[PDB]
Amino acid sequence: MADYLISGGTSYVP
Amino acid sequence: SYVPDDGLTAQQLFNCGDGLTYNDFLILPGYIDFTADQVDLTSALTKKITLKTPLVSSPMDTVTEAGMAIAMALTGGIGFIHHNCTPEFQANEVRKVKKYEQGFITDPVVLSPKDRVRDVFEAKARHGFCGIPITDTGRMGSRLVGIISSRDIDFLKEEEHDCFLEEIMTKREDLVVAPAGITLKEANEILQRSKKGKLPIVNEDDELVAIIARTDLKKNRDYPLASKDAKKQLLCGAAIGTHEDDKYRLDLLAQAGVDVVVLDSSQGNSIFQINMIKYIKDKYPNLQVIGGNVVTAAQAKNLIDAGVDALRVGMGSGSICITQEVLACGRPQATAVYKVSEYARRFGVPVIADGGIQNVGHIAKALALGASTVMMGSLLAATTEAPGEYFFSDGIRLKKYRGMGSLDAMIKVAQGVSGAVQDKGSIHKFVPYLIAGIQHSCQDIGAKSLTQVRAMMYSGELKFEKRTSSAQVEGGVHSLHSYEKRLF
Amino acid sequence: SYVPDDGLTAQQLFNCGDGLTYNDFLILPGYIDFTADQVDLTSALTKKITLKTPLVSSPMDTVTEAGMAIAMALTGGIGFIHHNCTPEFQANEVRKVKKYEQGFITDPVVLSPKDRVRDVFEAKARHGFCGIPITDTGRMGSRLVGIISSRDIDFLKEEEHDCFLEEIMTKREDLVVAPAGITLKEANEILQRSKKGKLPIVNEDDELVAIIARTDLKKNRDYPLASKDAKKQLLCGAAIGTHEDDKYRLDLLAQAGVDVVVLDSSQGNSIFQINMIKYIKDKYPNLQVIGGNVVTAAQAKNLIDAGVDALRVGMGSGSICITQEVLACGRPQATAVYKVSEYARRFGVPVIADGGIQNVGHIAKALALGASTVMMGSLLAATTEAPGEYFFSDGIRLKKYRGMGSLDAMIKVAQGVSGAVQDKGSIHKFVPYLIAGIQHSCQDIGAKSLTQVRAMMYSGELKFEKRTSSAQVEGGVHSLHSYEKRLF
Amino acid sequence: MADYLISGGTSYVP
Ligand SMILES: NC(=O)c1ccc[n+]([C@@H]2O[C@H](COP(=O)([O-])OP(=O)(O)OC[C@H]3O[C@@H](n4cnc5c(N)ncnc54)[C@H](O)[C@@H]3O)[C@@H](O)[C@H]2O)c1
Ligand SMILES: NC(=O)c1ccc[n+]([C@@H]2O[C@H](COP(=O)([O-])OP(=O)(O)OC[C@H]3O[C@@H](n4cnc5c(N)ncnc54)[C@H](O)[C@@H]3O)[C@@H](O)[C@H]2O)c1
Ligand SMILES: Nc1nc2c(ncn2[C@@H]2O[C@H](COP(=O)(O)OP(=O)(O)OP(=O)(O)O)[C@@H](O)[C@H]2O)c(=O)[nH]1
Ligand SMILES: Nc1nc2c(ncn2[C@@H]2O[C@H](COP(=O)(O)OP(=O)(O)OP(=O)(O)O)[C@@H](O)[C@H]2O)c(=O)[nH]1
Ligand SMILES: Nc1ncnc2c1ncn2[C@@H]1O[C@H](COP(=O)(O)OP(=O)(O)OP(=O)(O)O)[C@@H](O)[C@H]1O
Ligand SMILES: Nc1ncnc2c1ncn2[C@@H]1O[C@H](COP(=O)(O)OP(=O)(O)OP(=O)(O)O)[C@@H](O)[C@H]1O
Ligand SMILES: Nc1ncnc2c1ncn2[C@@H]1O[C@H](COP(=O)(O)OP(=O)(O)OP(=O)(O)O)[C@@H](O)[C@H]1O
Ligand SMILES: O=c1[nH]cnc2c1ncn2[C@@H]1O[C@H](COP(=O)(O)O)[C@@H](O)[C@H]1O
Ligand SMILES: O=c1[nH]cnc2c1ncn2[C@@H]1O[C@H](COP(=O)(O)O)[C@@H](O)[C@H]1O
Repeated sequence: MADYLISGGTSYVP
Repeated sequence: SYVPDDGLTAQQLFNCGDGLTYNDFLILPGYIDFTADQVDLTSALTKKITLKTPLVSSPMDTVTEAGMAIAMALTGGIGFIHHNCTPEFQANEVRKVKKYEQGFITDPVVLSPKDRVRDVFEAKARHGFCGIPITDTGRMGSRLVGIISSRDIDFLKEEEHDCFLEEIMTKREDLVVAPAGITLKEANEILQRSKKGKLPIVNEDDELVAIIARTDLKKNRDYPLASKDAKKQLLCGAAIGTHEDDKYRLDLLAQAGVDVVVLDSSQGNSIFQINMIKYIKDKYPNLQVIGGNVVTAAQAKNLIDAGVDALRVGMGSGSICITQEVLACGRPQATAVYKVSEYARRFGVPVIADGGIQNVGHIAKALALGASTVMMGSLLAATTEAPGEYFFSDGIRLKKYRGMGSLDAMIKVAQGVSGAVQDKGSIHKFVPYLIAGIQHSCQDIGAKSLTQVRAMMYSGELKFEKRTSSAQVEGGVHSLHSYEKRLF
Repeated sequence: SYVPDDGLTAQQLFNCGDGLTYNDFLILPGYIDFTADQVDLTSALTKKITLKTPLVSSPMDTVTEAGMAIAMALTGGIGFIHHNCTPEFQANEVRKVKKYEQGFITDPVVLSPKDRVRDVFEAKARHGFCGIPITDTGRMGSRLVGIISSRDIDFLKEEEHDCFLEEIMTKREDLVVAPAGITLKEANEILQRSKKGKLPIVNEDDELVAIIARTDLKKNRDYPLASKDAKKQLLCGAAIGTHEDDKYRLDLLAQAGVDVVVLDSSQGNSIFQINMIKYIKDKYPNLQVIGGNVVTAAQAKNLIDAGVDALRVGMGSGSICITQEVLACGRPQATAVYKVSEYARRFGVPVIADGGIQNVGHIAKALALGASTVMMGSLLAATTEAPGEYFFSDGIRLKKYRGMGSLDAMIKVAQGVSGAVQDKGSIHKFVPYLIAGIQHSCQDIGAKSLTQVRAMMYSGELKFEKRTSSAQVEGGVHSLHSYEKRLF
Repeated sequence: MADYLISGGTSYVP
């Protein structure tokens, strides 16, 4: 869909 | 495995402090294990609605209108319709694109049966076509009477006798009309068994609504990536300003049913735009807004906290901008797409790069840096369905192209320039080359999807490299006497 | 009245011996009592066949073949097809222009209903239409059965499965037909009141002898002056050489039915031309020939009494011609078209002018110096109907252009060059601009017909004036930084 | 027509 579709998975990890 | 560390990852590249542009770095290739067509370049525009292709036009008066809207709608993207006009004008053309019925041709003209034939004589050359339906009162909301054609009114020398159209054409006796809500190929079957070149459609109450043309059904190409909504109308957005009277614009637009709006400005971190997001997000909760323009993470934060759903990144890097030459603001936007999208992925917000694009390489380097979709203004200018019309100059076919802050659009200041760019043809022939450009680029990068090429960039296994000026003179065409550069 | 003698008449202006060309002199105006549409420009091509416009095409391999031949004959002009090809090629293209419009279509292509629909596919690939008749035996001399048109085969995926022509055709009885022994006016009134498109012609015994089309009448009202003969086809011409094997080229054109033929040469006054005209006038007495090139009256004499029916003048004076530079022969064009015409009107022989025409004003000056029609080489090339195809170079779209005397068209010498010239669009929107310019020039001169302007020239009424070099660089565009000229 | 259509009328007058 959409929120997955930028990067996917855990997706930030500072 | 081993994977030697030759290259620069993105947080190593864009922390050296230099302002990098698109033709200043490039992407190292990697392992490929799939063929060219089967990479699916599905990208997002906002927090809810997604696209098949990551292209999207820019909202200027000179690039995007209803034709550009329908075209980029059906070829995968969206277009945004400018606000350089009256509100009812923009509402009228967003209503023109929003229905469109995919090839069932829209806005027919109509005559009364009392009407004469010099009017259809002038309207044949005013518009171009010949087949016109007729109702009782000569308007769309009336019971059907019949149809005319140039096979009906050609060779009659009685045109000044106040001709009455009941005594001319075929009313109901040879008439065939399909039942309403009929599909493309089934109605096409009705035409091709009917041996008749024009087909009205009526409801249960005999009201003409829509209409076809026969010659279009010889090349009714299906567009499999068409980007149309839950009620199967095309995704199509618009853009409105920030000055207070645009409330009367956007409520008319929401009456017309616009689903994404863009709040364009030179730089978007105003109280005006933040208060207008606060004005929108309590009145139209299903409507989704595009904020902009932002180049830094600070004005990215100060918009996304308000409730905006996607950022439009990049000021001062237009093809027709002079706001770095005048307002001394902006930043080189290949740094801006990274340092805004790095903040924008924290909150689940897609970002939209605009300007600086003049080839299909730059859109690949843009959306590999974290951009979800790419707004193009000059590269999609000088096409067939761009507004305005062609004029030859120096022997080169071109049509004019002009910026919103350029005072040929508007004491005030100038933030743009007016000019012209040579032609490109219609974009049904042009943007599949752009899709193939993304497709071969993400081929050699080594990712099966744009979502995972951004996932490869933020992870670190996708690695960039700096490029110097004496390497940029070497990257293009060099050491030839005369070259001819044909992209497709 | 008084009418002061301000100016120089033609016989005063061309016996000075100066090598005057078109853009070296110009025409003084006179009295006006009419409009631009009111003047006709029906001119003569040969001693017997006349044209509605004086604009004929050139016989080169890069300006005219059947495409510009039909497209210019539809305008009112005429087309010659170059002899730089195999004779069967020039034969089937001169049939193709002699086709594509008939009235009473004698012996069309027709089939028997036993064959399949896959065959009419390559028949349309060989003819370009699908409005085909069907007879019982198969050939034209057979009993009428039915017809099918372009509107029947839009739903067959099967190429030969259930594709027998018997079960898909309109019956014989519900075909609007007309008996034989009919002329064409009540035939096309039956056709236009049928609203059915085609009209078979039969005898009392249902034997199909002819067929009528409707696109003929579409072209009739779309092209109201289009130079058609007694059998109502487009008149056409063809180029031949002058060697001995060209006798086999000419009779192939003669069975094809060409109406005029031009003797292409670098220098007309040969034994070869007068011998082949003597070879023609006993074999084809109704066929009329064009003989050239001539530039002086002394070689006009021994062509007119040989039997040449119109003269094709001008050597050394083309856009791609260099024979003044290599062979050092010829003369300037305007003093040629004055003196050859002034000799030729003694014997009632029309005269057509070649070369040097760059714009509309050269056509008006050529027609004012006694020429009957005007032949244009580079001004007509690089159009939509020119043969070859477009190609880019530095972004200006253009088309290659190349003469016979250029060695690329062939130890021989070169009398021409091969080059290129930019596009001027299709001619259906271009040569009406030339007709409008000619008739505006005849308006400013003061003659409501080209017969009248040539009578005013030879009578001494229409008088000219010499123009110097500084005066002719004053005539165009000057004294400004930049400009673009749009003509039509 | 062409015998008339070139000049018309007198047509030479030496
Ligand atoms: N690279 C880019 O993306 C870029 C850069 C410059 C300009 N532009 C385009 O050119 C246009 C000009 O930008 P603009 O925002 O300055 O023009 P504008 O008409 O939208 O606003 C004019 C300026 O007045 C102020 N403003 C905003 N709302 C106001 C309000 N209610 N009352 C008083 N002042 C208000 C702002 O400073 C604004 O810049 C824009 O439409 C923009 O799309 C684009
Ligand atoms: N401004 C002009 O109109 C112009 C000027 C120069 C050349 N051209 C073009 O150049 C083309 C070819 O040049 P060309 O006219 O010299 O070709 P051509 O057909 O006349 O033959 C070339 C030479 O053969 C000679 N010739 C004629 N009949 C012959 C025969 N039976 N046997 C042997 N030789 C014979 C001719 O005298 C000529 O010198 C021409 O088709 C013409 O269109 C045009
Ligand atoms: N089927 C057919 N009919 C024609 C064509 N051209 C003209 N007609 C019509 O046939 C009629 C007979 O022609 P004429 O009256 O003898 O001569 P004309 O009217 O000067 O010829 P046009 O200018 O072509 O109309 C014309 O009035 C035309 O209306 C044609 O090409 N095909
Ligand atoms: N249909 C048809 N046209 C012919 C024939 N012979 C010559 N023509 C000429 O070729 C021209 C082109 O034919 P068109 O009628 O335009 O072909 P189309 O567009 O498919 O339309 P229809 O054939 O009438 O269905 C006609 O106008 C005729 O003047 C023939 O046998 N059949
Ligand atoms: N009622 C109509 N309303 C609007 N446009 C029409 C209409 N009918 C035809 N057209 C437009 O004109 C284009 C060409 O369609 P079409 O050629 O079949 O019409 P036509 O009546 O047959 O005119 P013509 O006789 O010139 O062919 C269509 O793609 C369509 O855009
Ligand atoms: N729904 C229809 N209902 C009634 N008559 C029709 C219908 N469709 C076609 N026709 C009739 O048959 C004729 C054929 O229509 P057609 O579309 O072929 O003509 P056109 O619009 O002028 O375009 P063209 O002449 O180029 O074919 C019409 O004049 C009309 O009389
Ligand atoms: N004299 C005629 N009388 C009755 N019906 C005819 C006649 N001529 C053609 N038709 C019928 O009308 C149908 C359509 O033929 P038509 O002449 O209209 O094709 P067309 O419109 O010229 O093709 P296109 O649109 O490519 O120009 C035919 O299949 C045939 O059944
Ligand atoms: O008038 C202007 N002044 C400065 N930038 C503009 C103006 N009008 C449009 N732009 C920007 O230029 C972009 C067009 O991209 P480009 O023309 O391909 O460089 C738009 O998306 C806007 O962000
Ligand atoms: O190859 C050639 N060498 C010299 N003259 C030519 C040649 N081919 C055609 N011509 C002449 O040049 C005319 C066209 O010249 P233009 O109208 O000035 O382009 C033709 O009608 C011919 O008479």
